[PDB]
Amino acid sequence: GEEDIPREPRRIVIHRGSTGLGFNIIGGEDGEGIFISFALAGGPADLSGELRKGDQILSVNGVDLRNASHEQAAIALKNAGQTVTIIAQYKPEEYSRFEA
Repeated sequence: GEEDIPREPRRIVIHRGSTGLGFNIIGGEDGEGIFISFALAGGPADLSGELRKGDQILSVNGVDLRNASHEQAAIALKNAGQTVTIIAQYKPEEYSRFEA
C-alpha cells in the first residue's frame, strides 16, 4: 500500500475548469509546510490520479511554498489561474502531525 507510493517530487498539471481544483490544504505559520488535507471525489485533483492526502505542496506555478504559511499558499492556489502546475512530494510522516 504505502510502500509503493513514489517518494520523489512530481510535477502535476491540473485545470480548474468550472469546479475548483478539488482539494483542500492544511498548513500553519512559515516553515510548517503545506499538505493536501482532503481530496474531492471526481474533482480535478482526484481525476489526475497524481495527488493525494499527505502530499506536501512544494510549489504552485513555480512559486516556492516550502516556507509558506497556510494563508499564503491558499492565496497562491486561488490566484493560480485556470491551469495550475503543482510540484508535490509524498510526506506522510510530516502530514501525520497535522491529521488527527
